[PDB]
This record gives sequence, structure tokens and C-alpha cells, in this order.
Amino acid sequence: MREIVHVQGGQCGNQIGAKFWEVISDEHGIDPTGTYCGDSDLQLERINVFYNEATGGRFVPRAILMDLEPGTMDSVRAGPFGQLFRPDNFVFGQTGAGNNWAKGHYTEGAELIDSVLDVVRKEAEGCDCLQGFQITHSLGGGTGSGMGTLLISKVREEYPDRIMETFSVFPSPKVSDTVVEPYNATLSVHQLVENADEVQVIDNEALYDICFRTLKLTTPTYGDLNHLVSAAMSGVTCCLRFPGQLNSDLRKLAVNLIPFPRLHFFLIGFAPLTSRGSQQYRALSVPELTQQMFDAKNMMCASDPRHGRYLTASAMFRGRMSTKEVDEQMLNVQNKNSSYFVEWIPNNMKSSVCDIPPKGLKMSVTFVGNSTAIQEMFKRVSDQFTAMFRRKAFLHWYTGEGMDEMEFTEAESNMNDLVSEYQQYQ
Amino acid sequence: MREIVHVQGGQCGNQIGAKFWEVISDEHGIDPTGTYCGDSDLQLERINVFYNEATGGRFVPRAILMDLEPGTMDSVRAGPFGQLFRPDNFVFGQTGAGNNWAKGHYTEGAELIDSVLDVVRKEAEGCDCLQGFQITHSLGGGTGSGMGTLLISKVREEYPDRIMETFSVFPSPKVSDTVVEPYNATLSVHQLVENADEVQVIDNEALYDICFRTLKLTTPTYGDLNHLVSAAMSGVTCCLRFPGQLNSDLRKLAVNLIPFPRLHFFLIGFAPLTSRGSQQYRALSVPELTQQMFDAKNMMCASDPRHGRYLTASAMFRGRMSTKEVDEQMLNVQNKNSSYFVEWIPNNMKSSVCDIPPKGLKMSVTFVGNSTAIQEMFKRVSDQFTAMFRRKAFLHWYTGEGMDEMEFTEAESNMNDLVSEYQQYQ
Amino acid sequence: PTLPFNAQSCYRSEYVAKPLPP
Amino acid sequence: PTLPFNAQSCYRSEYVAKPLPP
Amino acid sequence: VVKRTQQGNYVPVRPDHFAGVSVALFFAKAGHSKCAQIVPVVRQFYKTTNFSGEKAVIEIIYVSLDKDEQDFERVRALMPWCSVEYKSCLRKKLIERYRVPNSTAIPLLIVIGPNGEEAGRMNFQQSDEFVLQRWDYRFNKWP
Amino acid sequence: MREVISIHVGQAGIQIGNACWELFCLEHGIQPDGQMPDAFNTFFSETGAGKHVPRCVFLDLEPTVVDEVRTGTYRHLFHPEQLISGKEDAANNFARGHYTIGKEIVDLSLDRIRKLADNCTGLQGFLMFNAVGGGTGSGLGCLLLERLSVDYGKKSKLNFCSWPSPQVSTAVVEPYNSVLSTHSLLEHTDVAVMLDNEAIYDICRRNLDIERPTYTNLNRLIAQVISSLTASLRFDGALNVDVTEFQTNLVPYPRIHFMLSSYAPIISAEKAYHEQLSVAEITNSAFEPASMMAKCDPRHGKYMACCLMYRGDVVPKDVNAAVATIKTKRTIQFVDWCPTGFKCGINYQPPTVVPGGDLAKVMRAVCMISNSTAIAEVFSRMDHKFDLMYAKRAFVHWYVGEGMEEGEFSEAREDLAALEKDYEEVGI
Amino acid sequence: MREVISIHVGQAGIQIGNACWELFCLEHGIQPDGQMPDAFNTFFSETGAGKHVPRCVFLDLEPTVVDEVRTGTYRHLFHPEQLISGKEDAANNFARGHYTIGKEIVDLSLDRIRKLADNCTGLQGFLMFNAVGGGTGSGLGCLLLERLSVDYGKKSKLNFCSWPSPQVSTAVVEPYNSVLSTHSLLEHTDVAVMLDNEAIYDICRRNLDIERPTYTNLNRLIAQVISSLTASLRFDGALNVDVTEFQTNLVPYPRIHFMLSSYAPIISAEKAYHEQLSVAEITNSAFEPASMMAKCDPRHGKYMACCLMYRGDVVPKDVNAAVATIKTKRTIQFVDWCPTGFKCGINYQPPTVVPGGDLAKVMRAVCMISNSTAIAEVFSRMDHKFDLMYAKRAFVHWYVGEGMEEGEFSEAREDLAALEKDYEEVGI
Repeated sequence: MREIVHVQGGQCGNQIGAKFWEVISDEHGIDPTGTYCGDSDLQLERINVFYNEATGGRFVPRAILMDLEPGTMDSVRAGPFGQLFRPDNFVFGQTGAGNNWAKGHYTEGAELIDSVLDVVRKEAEGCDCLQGFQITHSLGGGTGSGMGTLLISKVREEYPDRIMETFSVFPSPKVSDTVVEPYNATLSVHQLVENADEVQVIDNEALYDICFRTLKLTTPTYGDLNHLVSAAMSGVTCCLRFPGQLNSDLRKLAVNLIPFPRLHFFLIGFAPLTSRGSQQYRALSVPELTQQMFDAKNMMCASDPRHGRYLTASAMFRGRMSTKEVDEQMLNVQNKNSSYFVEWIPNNMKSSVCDIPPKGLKMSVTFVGNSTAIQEMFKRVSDQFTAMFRRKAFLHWYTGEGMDEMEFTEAESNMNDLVSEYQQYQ
Repeated sequence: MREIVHVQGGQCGNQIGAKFWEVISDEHGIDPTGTYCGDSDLQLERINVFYNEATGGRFVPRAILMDLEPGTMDSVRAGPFGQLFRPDNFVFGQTGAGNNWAKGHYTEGAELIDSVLDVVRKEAEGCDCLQGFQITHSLGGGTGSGMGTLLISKVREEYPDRIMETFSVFPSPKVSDTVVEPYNATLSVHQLVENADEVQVIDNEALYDICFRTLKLTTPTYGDLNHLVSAAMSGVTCCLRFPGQLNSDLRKLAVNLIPFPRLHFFLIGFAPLTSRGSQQYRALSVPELTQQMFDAKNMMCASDPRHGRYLTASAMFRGRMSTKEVDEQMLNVQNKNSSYFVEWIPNNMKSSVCDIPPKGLKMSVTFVGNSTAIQEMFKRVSDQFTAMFRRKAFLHWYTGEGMDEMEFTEAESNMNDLVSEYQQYQ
Repeated sequence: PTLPFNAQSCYRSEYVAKPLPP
Repeated sequence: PTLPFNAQSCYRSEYVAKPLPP
Repeated sequence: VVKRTQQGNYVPVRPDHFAGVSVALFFAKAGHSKCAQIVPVVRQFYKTTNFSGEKAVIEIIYVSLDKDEQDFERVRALMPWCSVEYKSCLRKKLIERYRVPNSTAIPLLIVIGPNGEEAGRMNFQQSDEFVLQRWDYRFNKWP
Repeated sequence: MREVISIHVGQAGIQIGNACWELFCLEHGIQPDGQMPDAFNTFFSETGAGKHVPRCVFLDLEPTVVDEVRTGTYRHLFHPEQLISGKEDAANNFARGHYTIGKEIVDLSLDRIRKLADNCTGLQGFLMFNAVGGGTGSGLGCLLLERLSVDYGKKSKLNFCSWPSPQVSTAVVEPYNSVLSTHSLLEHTDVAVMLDNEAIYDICRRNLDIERPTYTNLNRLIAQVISSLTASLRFDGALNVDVTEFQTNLVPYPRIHFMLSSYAPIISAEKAYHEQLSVAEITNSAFEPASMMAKCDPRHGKYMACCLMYRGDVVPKDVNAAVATIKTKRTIQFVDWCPTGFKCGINYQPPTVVPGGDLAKVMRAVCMISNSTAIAEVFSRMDHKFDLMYAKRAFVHWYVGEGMEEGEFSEAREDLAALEKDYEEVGI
Repeated sequence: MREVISIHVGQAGIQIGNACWELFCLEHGIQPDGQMPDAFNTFFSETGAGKHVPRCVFLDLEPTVVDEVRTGTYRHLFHPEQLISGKEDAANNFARGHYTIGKEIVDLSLDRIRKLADNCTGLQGFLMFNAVGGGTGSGLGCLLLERLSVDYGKKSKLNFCSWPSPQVSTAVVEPYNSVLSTHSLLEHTDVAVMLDNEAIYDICRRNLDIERPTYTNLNRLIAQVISSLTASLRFDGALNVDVTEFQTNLVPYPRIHFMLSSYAPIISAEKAYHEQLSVAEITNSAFEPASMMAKCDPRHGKYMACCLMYRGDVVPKDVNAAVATIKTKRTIQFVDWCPTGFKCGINYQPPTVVPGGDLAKVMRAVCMISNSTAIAEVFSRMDHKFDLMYAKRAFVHWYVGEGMEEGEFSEAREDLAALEKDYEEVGI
């Protein structure tokens, strides 16, 4: 049938991807030892989208765990639900790309690609024909931003007719780790706009805003934030695994969303997000789901969308919705928020119905919005890059690994063009 | 009907031969004493191919043990399944050949063939219809390479109709034993090409490499290497012993894999090979068998197979299984890997279904492939031979025992033609 | 226990083998 | 420490006693 | 010796029940992975094929190879078809007479003619899952 | 001998089709199996001794809608060779369903149509069921029916198209699929009945009294109209019509063949007890503008041809009495150049009600198909939507990247410009 | 009555022929013991205490397959002498099976044949099952074909050879054995039916949906074919055709007797009963290339002759109707010089089934034995394989070693060239 190949890169990627397989195993009901319990034929009528039979009845995930630092995915192995993953699917490293984009891509990476491309195509070619790829990584880091971006480039030229879509975190405005952010980000973007089909942006302090203002949780760890991202990843690809009224595919939302090939960077939403206290006030129904779609504090990325106009957007509703109150209100939010959307497209805002609600809730909706609010955010990284390029700050670590003075200027110009293309469309 | 006569020569031949009779007795359910247990017809209906009834109910092997030191003969007797061999079938050397192919063949072995050719004459002639012989020996060593090759020469001119197949181990690539490998290996090879029908080549570095990545065994002794090589040995002759959908004897394979007379060197593989940990995380089916069985990381002989072209090959499948996916996979692997095979020969592959699986597994395959990629090993042996010979090194032991100067030049001239013959068809 | 599946598809649930008119 | 032999020929599994046409 | 599970308690089953239909013996475990795999698909198949129409058309007698009363009762309590009594000799008679080794031999469906013998043998321990539709009752139904 | 081959292409065609086939089986008294325990000859072949198989083909590229039919309770009814699935979806693209992926699937589909048609002569026509705004519903619909027009040139084609609604569209490519489809369906089809979606939402709202209509309840009402269409073919009556004698009565000029539909009554079981459905009143509700199934509003319309297929216990003496009162009614206005605009037909069979359905047991029903000049507004709005999206070449890169030559949108524009001016010229 | 002798040579011949004797024993109601609880006389003799023994001989050089039959359930069904075994395998060497080890077993073989043919006069002919690619199948097959041709020179000799497949081989020296046997069966046999192993793998995959087959599935399908050829001899029918009139209607020239096979329907257990195997479509499910049992596309060939054998609820009206629609259907081409290219045979007895086997009961079936000029590709493909082997004498030393003279490769090559030219000439 249809296959989605999962690849996790970087420290960020393996930690996110650990909780993604938490929720996916929980959607279908696979016990962490690999056995199935949940006794429903419609749960796993489409099971082969993510997993494989093993003549013991166990399902192993089609995940390729991928890094250069042998400790971070050693963590994943010992953790809960770590015994799902195939031991052969691990591709260790020894040295570790120490936050240098240069050594992730060209020098240090190149001797490990001989292994990771082997394992990816052996799982690819095994089936009838592939559908897509998933890459979970960070574009601030070294081993995810650079060495993961190599794996983006090679599999694209090998399967040009397939799709792939990634979930990538970016530098945050106030807090910022990893002092080479804009070197790692800008070098990754100008490769990402050339060899990737779809990117979902995540901001760290936008996630922190969620767990303060909405969730009413004082001090949880990365576990809670990954849970929110894992729900969003499950929400986008729900429709491949379950039927519905208005069906969806990754490629069908691909053709629906992007107007021009250059701009394919997407915002994320999710609902419901009220606390334990506020649960009993709300009586969940179609209009209040849509109202907290268009709540700026509920946005997964902290680029304030009120400044820009939404170019287009999608809403994969999940549950048992009555379709008239779905689409009429879907039009209603376009008329109500008149200036919030763009003028030259009639029917800016879209819908789907994914017939199975997630367990523990009854109605859910995932927002994917191609906004122009990312104008200010890439302009943030643009100025941050120019600040440490005017006289070659931190340049020697990159330059020593086969970089050029010319290739840095191309990355600035190329990523600046992406800024220009968004600003033109207003 | 048919009986196969076993000959075990040398140090390596006895150890790989002792472990060989361990698994055949296991397969046929023979007690270490010699009795039978397992109360089924299929094991016992064809047993005279390897065994002989003694009017006590006990089955004795049709094997002739042969060595010039009584030490390694003692060890084989003293182990389990040691009481099974006939005491009279042991033949003893009171002197011992120290690595010298000259004394193994011209001087010391010459007077002990007279003793052992009597034994093999009595056993072979007593049967209804002989099929052929199998010989397990080393080529590095003196007794294996020397006397083992002489006995090959003597019974070919005596029984010119019957088949012969040899399980010979070669000098290893990286490190070595028996410092005069080229003075033993090359002196056997030009004689082995003249009086042998099939040669199955084993390398120790290949067996170390197999036992490392696949089986994940930390400490591989010769207990498991001989166990692994013996698993390939039983897979070759399974169709002779058990009923199957497509039967395939030795003579079946010989006419099948040999284009030209002089090129009859093989490349052996076995499948499946998985660790105890990763036993139940794979799907043991005929797509997965063929992907594992055609691999550079599966061959028992460490010549790189994708540096050459496969001239002819055979896959003898085993188990309760079924004849179209095994049939389609042969077509599938041939269509995809067009550059890996030879062009002027279509339909290179063979299928042979052997309905009884190897014991304790469910579905298996042995792979015997006549590849031109094994020309690397004949060059490398000959490359070592030229350097020693042009400097007249280590020669005074060979020429002291009664070997001619001319013989070495003839041997080098022979294998140089063998390389050039393989090379011409790439 | 992990929490249960309650949906049934509309096509299964409504196109039942009807008793035939005479 | 062996296991039973549980392999069956292709012949015996399908060349069996047959119920006659009437 | 054969037990029909009904609303409130367990009743010995009517002699008229097995007449006119196809009866399959279902050789199974409790708690086994493939057992838990094969129970719901067979339940769906049973439900659809019996409720599609007026008369019952098939009947599956479930036979256990459990070593516990609790396990037997637990796996038996959640099924719509009848079963065999745990202490009854006929269960072990069926095991010895059909030669399940008691593993790859579970679960098993042996469909039975009027003569209490093997009218059809079918194994689940394989890739294919259309075997449920493959078993057809229009070819082997009893007096 | 006397039959019609039905074709379902695209999702909307498919799940309308499984709704109409369950109705067709139920009226004929055939089981899901396909055997009763010469009326059925128009919609079924006779298989061996006593069975039937539908004269239909199931064509879609995504398998998810047609495989579910293969696993439902209508398994054994359909012949398994024409339940055709592709592998990947057409994905809201005209050029995809017409050029690239559609090629490999029509070759098999044409074979089964031609095998179903070579059984007997005197084939009546085709019943296409497809959406317009969809990908495979539009692209694959053209390529299959274009091949049929070459081979079976002089037969009728009934394209029961589901038009994109005026307000709710649920794609960018609704104008981009509709304009190109009708360009490549105008000169291929004979009669194309206009069907809407949210014109049936409000039908269920005001009449049927259902707050929450789904896609199934939409398709039952569609199924009722099609049964009333072919009731004349299936059974006997006082005065019958035929699918060959539609376009004689309804297509005055060779291009003007977009026509609406209506049905009456649509009365819930609660309110049905409060009304005796007489011929005088059910014909009034049929012509009432809020009871038609496209709401292409006819008050500004100018009626040209109407075909009233009365069904059930209706006598000829009151049907002419009913139509007489209509002509003198002021609001329903006919065009000057066409003096007689009524052709009416009677059948003896009452409408069939499905068990556990939405519609109540009525004794009489009227099905309308009407050619009107109101269709100017449904084409003018669709032209306007295209012009705004084509102002700066939105989403063209998907179409031109697929293989369809740029500028094909321009010839499809001038065709729709000619079509929108032909209605306004006629209605003067 | 008038009987037929079946001869099995080689491993393929033993295994395929035993499926044939499982089917023949089943349909005539005789037990594996051989006694029932004059129609069967065409395949079984009489013997003493009401027990029937087949008219077959089992020949193989290696004992590994014929000894297994002796220990099988049919241990009492065959005569002990009728299953002849050697001690050493031929081992894919046509030279070995024809010269060295062939002569010591051929004499014992034709002793039993002499005794079994002298039981009654007026017997039909011979059926021979052999593997072309195999050693003893090609070797010993020629020796019996040579020596029976000189003694029983009068009679018909039909051959059902498992011809090697295009890509799939089950050997590599098989191009040698193919062209060597072809020289020896051109001028010594009467009718040869070419079988392909991987073509029936295609059949089991798409028609019957067995994703996971085996040799037991192969030989069941072959046994249904052989029973359909010889159905007219055994059971009464509307219009019978025997093995004597096969070569009359299918062999225009003495050299040209290489003809394909097809069977319809090949349908599953559950698949079948829910769709009628109509007489019209049961033939439409026979003339397509994918249903043909040789992997030899006849689309780039011309059909020279055709013989259809129907079995079961078949009426002469539907046979003539089915032939007429095929001839007027364009996708197949008949040769200009053969207008009466059809020969119809109808038998009353329905196809028998092996219960819980592979197929099901269907009320009717058709078996095709068709002679065409499509065979020109399979001999040219075999020739192109052979010239690359013979370019530098590969695997010749094994052949010449035993006693076969070098140069028999040369003359057999030019004969296949002579055979290739005749097929090209006749197709004008």
C-alpha cells in the first residue's frame, strides 16, 4: 500500500521522535513489546503506513534512527517503547558533529552516508511503491541541521517524484542556545528551499507560552512540549490511516497549500487546549474549535500573524462533525477576519473531516497555515547572520572544513530572496 | 540407489568433518551411540546415502578419516559423536607432514595412499551404484593440500565417471597461517583444476566477518565456524536425502554451474543468519531470504562479488514452502541487478525446492555461485607466488624432498591462464 | 487498558441486506 | 536436545484419499 | 460436553443447533498474540455471515489448549459462539485425534463434516488474511 | 437487447452509484447476492440461471472508495473485473486525470465497456456519474467519454454532473476544474443534468426536517430522481417516454443542453400524515423555486423546455388539468418562441422506499427535468471566479507542470464566454 | 474399447503425470487401492478381483522421485513393473541420457509398452510428458520417440513438453538441451503442446489470486487440461473430437506442429460462484494473451488453426455465437489462407474438481489448443541464447566427453534455423 519512511536526525529529532512513536503506537494500540491489543479492525486496516509485520505478529516501526553522537539515541533504546525500533535501523556515529554545520555536511558526514543511504533504500525498495518521508530535526544544531540536510538532498535526487515533509525547530527571539544559530539556520534554509517539499516551523518560546497561558502547568519538562508536537504530527497524517467525509493526503494538502514552489513553510495549530479547571465550562462543539484556531496565543510559532495576512491555510478536523456547520463557519471565519487573509484568493481557508477522533477527546482540529508572518522571522535570522558576517565571526571552524567565502554570500542572498518573495505578495 | 563417500584429510578437514557428521546425525536423528530416535519415516527412508546398517541397528558413516598425526584423529574420536565412526576407517600417520606439499604428495604421503586407497576401494565397491565423493581439506597445510590432492588424483583415474566436490579452505587475505601458502595453494590449484568437478571455496576472514555483524557472537571459536560451514554443507546435499518439489543432486548442479571445464570454482552463501536477539523482528519469507542471500556481506568466501559479474549461480531453497515467489524472486533479482550479472548468458539462476527445512529453522536457502569475481583471489595468491619464486625462497625444502624445478614453473603457468580465462569474460 | 475504538463506518452500518419487496 | 521433524512432502500433502463424484 | 453461552448463565446446547449448517472447530490458546489477532476478525466474519440472512449458516465450536480454569473462562466469556467443556474427555479426544502438537500450529480452523472428521484444514500462521472469506459453508453442510 | 450502460467515475460518482444501485436492486426485488427468490433487463445482465450482474463500471484512481465496496455487503453483486482501482489519487488536477495517470486506466475500462456492449444490439445510451470540481471526477470523466464518442458516435449520453456550489467550494481548483471540464464535455455529451450540493442541504433543512445531513442522505435523494427517470424503460404505464426521446424534446440548439432537475414530494414521516398528496398540489411544489435541486434561481429565468415524468397512481385526466393551471400561473414564465414547452409521461409503479430511509411512503411523485435560461447565472459566477484567480496566474504552475499547455485556459474561457452569451441571446 | 497409453519421462513427467492420475482416478470413482465401490477403459485396465490398473509407465533414471511414488498412497494402484527406475541421474546432459545410460533402460521401458499395447488392438495413440530442460526428460524422451516411431510407425504420438521459460530457467545449460531435443522431435512426433512454468505462475497470480504458489498448483492445472483433451474419449458428448482428428485440424504442414495451450476459467473457490461463467465470456476469457499458457504473445503472431473443447452445460447455439463474436473482434488476426480455422468439441460431463485443492466447481469450461505463428519468437529467442553459448563452445566439453560427436550442435542449429524460416514463410 502506501509507506511513510521515518528518519530522525539530531539530538532534538531523536527526542521528539521518541514521543511521536509514543502517540502513534497509542493511536493504533501496539503494546511497547510490539504485540497488538485493541481488537478493532478499523484501527489497523491501514497499519502498513508506518509499521511492518514480523511473523511473530510484532510490528517494527519503519524508522531510521540517525545521528553522529552515540549517546543520545542510546537513550532512546533504554527508554519506554525503545524496544520497538529495529537494532539494524540504528546508524551510530563516534566523533560527533560538534555543532559545526560544515562537518555535518561535507567532511565528517560523508563516511556515514554510505551506511544510512543503504538502510533507507533497503526499506524503500521492499514495498510496492513509497508515498512520503518524515524528517524530524532542528535547524539550530549541528548533527541535525547539517548532517540531516545531507540526507534530505540525496534521497530527493534518488526519488524526485516522491514527497517529504519535515518538522524543524528554529532559533527563538529572547532565549537562544547554541551561539552559532544563524550560521546553522541560514546554511540549512538555502538547502531546504531547494530539496524539500514542505516544512512545519516550531518556535521554542511559543511552546513555552502554550504551557503557561493555556495548559496551566507550572514546571513540566520537554516531555510535555514534545507531546504537543507529537499530537500535531499525528493530526496532519491522520487521514492516511483512517477514512472520513472529506479525505486528505500529504500530497493533496501539498497541492492545496503552496501557490509557488519557493515558499512552503507552514505554521501549526491544535485544539482543544484548555486546562483541567476550564474543562467543565467548555461544551466542545464546532464554533469554539474554530475560534481558538484563530487565536494568536494558540499558534505553535511566535510570529504574530496579525501583522501579516494569511496567504492560505488548512484545517484537518477530526471526529464526528456535521459538515454544514463545518464549512459554513469555515467560510464565516474568512468573512469575520476579512483583513487577516489575502484578497487575491477567494476561499482562503479549507477543511477536511478525519472520521476518528483521538482517544481521550471527542473533537480535534489541526491547523496548518501558509502565512506571510514569517517575513519578520526570517528577517530576524537575516540580521543575525549579517551581524556575525561583517568581519567573519566564528568563520574559521566552517572555513577549515572545506567551506568558501563565496558560499556564505550565496546563502545570505538566497535566503534573503525568500524574504523578498513573501513581502512582494501583499 | 546412491551413496556419497566422505573423505576427511588434514587438520582442517577433520575438524570441519567432525562437525559435519554432527549435523547430519542431528538431521537424521542419530544417537551419539549410533541408534535411532525420532520414530518417523522421512528421516530414515533415505539414509544409506551417508550411512550403513550393521546388524545391531546402528548406522555407521561412510567416512574415511585420514591424517599423518594421530593427535587430531584422537580428538575427533574423543569428542561427542566420536564413537559413531568405524575404528577401522581411521588411518594413521606415524611421521607427520610439516606444511610441506612435497612430502604430503611425493615422498611421505605416497606410501600411505596405498593403505588408504584400499579402504576407499572396499567401501565404494561394496555399494550398488556409487554417485561420487566429497572431500573436505585445507590448502594452506601440508597434509590437507598434499595428500588430499594426491587422493583426488588417484581416484579420478580409477573412477572417471563419478562426481567429485571439494569443501576446500583457501589462504586468507589479510593474515595467514602456513607461511608457504603459495608453495602449497598454487601447487594444489593446478592439480585441483585437472581432476575435480566442483570446488567450494571458504575463507576464514569471511567467516569472521559473517560471525561478527550478522550473528553478533562476541567470541567465535572454530566450534561455530565449523557449525556454520557445515550448515552450508547439508544444504547442498539435502535433495539427495529428503523428498522435494524440485530435486537437485550434485550432478544436477555440476552441469548447471560450469560453462567451461577449467573454471569450476564456487562462492558459497547461507541464509538466514540472524542473532538470537533479532530472531523474531524479521519476517522469514522468500522476499527477505533472497535479499539476504544476494549480498556482499553474506558470502563464505571474502572475494567481493560486485567487483565481478555472476557467470552462473544456483539457489537451493529448503523448507515447507512454495514455488512461484521463489520463482519470481529469481526473475526479480536478475532484472534489477542486470549489471551484476553476465549478459550473453540469460536466465542465470537456478531454483531447487527441498521440502524439509534445516532443523530448528523454518525456511532457508544455500547459494552456490560461479562468479568471475573470484579472480581477485587467484591473482593475489599468484602475486605472492611470483615474489617468493623469483628469489628462490623456501625452495630447498621442496626440491630437497624430490620435487622438480620445472614443476613450479608449470604450476604458475597454469593459474596465470586460469586468471586470464576469467578476466577475458568480464 | 488503552482507550477504545467506538466508530463504525456508515457504509457498513446502513447498507444492510434489505428484505425484498414481493 | 532436538525437536520433532515436522516437514511434509508436497506429494503427500495433496495426493490423499479423495471423495468420489456421485 | 458442549456449552452454549447465553444471557445470565451457561446452557447445554440444543441437538437441533448443529443440524443443517457447517461447524468449524477453532483450536486456540489464551493470551497468545495470534490468538488475540484472530479472535476479532473471526468474530466480525461470524457476525456478518450469520446476521446476513434468516437462518444461522455456520457454527464455530471453540476448543482451548489452556492449562488454567481462569484463562479458559477469561477467553471463553467474550465470544458469541459456543465452546467445549474444559473437563470433558471430548476436548482431549479431539486434540489426540487431530494432532495439534500444542507454537506455529495455533490458531487453527478445522471445518468438519457430518462424520466428525476433517472436511477442511486451514492455518492462520501465514501472510494471507483472505482465508476467512475462503472458507465457504455452501460446500460442506450437515444433515 | 434494451439496456443502458452506467459509468461511475470519481468519488462523487462512486458513492452516488452505490446509493443508486442499492435502490435499483431493491425496486427490482433482487438481493445483494443478485437473484430473486423481463423488467430487470434494462439495468442488469442475466448471469447463468436466475442471477443478475449490474451493467456498470467502477472507475477511480484512489482505491479507498472502490475497495470499500469490494468489502461491504455488496460484494457478490458486482462483477469483480470492473470494480477498478488505480494506485494513487488524481489529486484535484485536471491535467493529471487527463494526460499522465489517466492513460493507463482507460485502456482497461474501455475494454470492459466494449465487452458489456457487444452482448446485444439496440443499446440505449450511457449514464455518466461524476463530479466536476474534483480531480478524477473531471479529468478521467473527459478521457473516458471522449473515447466513447469516437466509437459509439450515435448513442445518447446522460452526464449527471454534480456542479460546484455558488458559495461553498472546498478547493482552490473548483473554478480551475469546472471551466476546463465543461470545455471538454460541452461537445461530447448529449444531456447534462445540473446537480448541486448545498441546494440539497437546505432541502433536508426545510422539508425533510434534518438538522445534520451527511453525504449519504444527499445520495438517496439523487438515487430517487434517477429511478424516476428510467421508470418508463423498466416498467409499463399509460404514456411512456425513453432516454432516446429526451434530447428530442429538450435540446433545441446543439449546444444548449444544460438542464436542471427537481422532485416532489420530499416530505418527512411526521408531516406526511397531515397531507394527502394529490396531483394538483405535488405539481405545484415541483415548480416552486425553493424545491429544485440546484437553486439556479428561475424567477429571473425564462423557461424553454420541461419534461414531467409523473410516477405512481396518476390518471391522465388530472395531469393535464394540473399542467393547465401552471401555464396560466404568472411566476412560471415560458419563452415566446417556444409555444408548447410541456411533454409529460406517466408510469404505473409507485416510488420505492428503502427501509430505514428518510423519505416517507407516498402514493404519487413528480420528477422534473427542465431546460431554462437561468443557467446563465451559474456560468457567469463560475466565469467570474476564474477571472479573479487568473488575474496573476495563481496555481497555473501545477497545471502547466503536469503537461497541459499554457493558454488552454484561454480557449476554455472563450468557449464559456460563447456559452454564456448564447443563453442571453436566446431569451430575448 | 479404444484406449490411450500415457508415458512419463523425467522428473517433470513423473510429477505432472501423477496429478493426471490423481484426477483420472477421482473422476472415474476408483479408490487409491484401485477398485470401485465401460467409460473408464480409455485410462484403466481390468485386473482380477475388480481392480483397475492404469495404462501408464513411469520412467526416470534417478530413483528419488519414482521410488517416492512406490511408498506413496498409490502403492497398489500401479503395476510394480510399470514404475521403472535406474541408479544414476542423467544430470542435465542430453548426451548422457541418449548414449551412455539411456540404452540400458530403454529396452526395459519398451518391453512393458509392447505388452501393454498388445492387450487390445485399435488403441488411439500415445501421450508423453517430459521436461525439455531436464536430462532424462530430453535424453530418454528422444530414445522412446525414436524407437516407438520405427515400430508403431502408424499411430498418433502427442507430446506435452514443459518448454523452458524466457527469463526463469531452472537451469543454465538448458539452451543446449532445448535445441538438441527440437531436432529429435521435429520428425518423430505428431503434435507437440508447449508448456511454460512461469506463464502458469502468472495465471495463478491474477486470475486465481494465489500470491504464494507451488508445484502442486502447477500440476493440478495441467491435469485439468489433459482431462479436457481426452474428455471426448471417455464420456458421451454433443459433438466429440478424438486424438486422431487433432492433427487433422491443427497441423497444416508436417514440420509445423508446435502449438500453445489455454484453459478457462481459472477461478478460485470463493471467487467463482458469484459470477456466471457465461459461454460468451468463458471464451472471451481465453483469447487474451494473459490467459495463454506459454508466455508467448500471439498479438505479433497469426493464428493458423484453433481447437476448442467445451465441457459441461454447453449448448451448440452458444458455441457458434461465441465463435462468431471472436472472429469479428479485431485484436486477433487469422491467416488469410485458413478460413475454417475453428474446430469445436462439446462434451456433456462437467469438469471434476479436486476438493480442497486449487480450483472450484464451474458448470462449464473450455480448453484451448491453438496452432499459431507466434512460436517464431520462442525459437528465435532460444536461437539467440544458443549462438552466444556456441560462440566459444561453452558447456560443450561435458556433452562431447561421454561420446556425443561435436558437430551435432552445428546441424541441430541449422535445423532450428530451417524450422525458423518455415514459420516466417507460412505467416505471409
